[PDB]
Amino acid sequence: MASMKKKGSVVIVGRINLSGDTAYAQQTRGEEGCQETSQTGRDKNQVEGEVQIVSTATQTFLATSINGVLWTVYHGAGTRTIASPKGPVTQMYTNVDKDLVGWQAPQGSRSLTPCTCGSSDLYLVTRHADVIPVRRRGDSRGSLLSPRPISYLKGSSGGPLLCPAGHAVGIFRAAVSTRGVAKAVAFIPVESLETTM
Ligand SMILES: COC(=O)N[C@H](C(=O)N[C@H]1CCCCC/C=C\[C@@H]2C[C@@]2(C(=O)NS(=O)(=O)C2(C)CC2)NC(=O)[C@@H]2C[C@@H](Oc3nc4cc(OC)ccc4nc3C)CN2C1=O)C1CCCCC1
Ligand SMILES: [Zn+2]
Repeated sequence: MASMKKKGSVVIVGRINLSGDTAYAQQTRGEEGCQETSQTGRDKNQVEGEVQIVSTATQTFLATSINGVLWTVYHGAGTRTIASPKGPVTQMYTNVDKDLVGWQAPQGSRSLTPCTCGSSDLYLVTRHADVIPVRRRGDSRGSLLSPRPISYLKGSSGGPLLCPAGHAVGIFRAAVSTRGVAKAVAFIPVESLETTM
């Protein structure tokens, strides 16, 4: 009871810059600063962009702002709070059946617009700033035009799938693996997010 620990907050440690003509990852906080920020829940670093790199004490993945909400996967964030300038912020969306959670998008971040193009030529943004062409194959599945080992997708859950116009189409959730090669991906449709809201 007196010994009972508390799980830490999710911490933004970087972002995927998509504003220029070349996408690249940027780190905003190191391991030591991340661990301390996770314990206190107070992150006073300025936030920028749409795709954040987030970390727990044991895991690192991505979070994407869509319509004023920072979305990520439940299997990464759990029910954890996210660190903010004023302290830990409680999740405003939690859906384990969709593998989806969400916080209020932090001040300074920019949001992606939900896609209404109905296009199936998608692009997956990974934590290493790779922009992978993906063809939509269903409501929540897509095939990589160039298959590659799952290692390249590890840590990219919560990242966006974009349409040709840059709209958000879904949130990267899982990789369909065949002998270690990711030929397909599963994602949370943007409409499923829009519903939850
Ligand atoms: C042939 O068999 C199969 O391949 N079958 C696959 C198949 O299972 N693949 C595996 C291959 C892993 C190996 C690495 C994959 C690489 C990248 C992957 C993008 C990422 C990712 O990056 N994570 S991460 O690194 O950021 C991390 C762990 C946060 C820090 N997702 C990812 O790792 C997924 C997490 C697990 O899945 C789910 N956990 C939960 C848990 C919940 O409460 C706790 C509630 C809902 C929920 N919902 C899931 C679908 C395993 N994950 C897979 O992707 C399909 C089968 C059909 C439906 C979906 C899964
Ligand atoms: Zn679109």
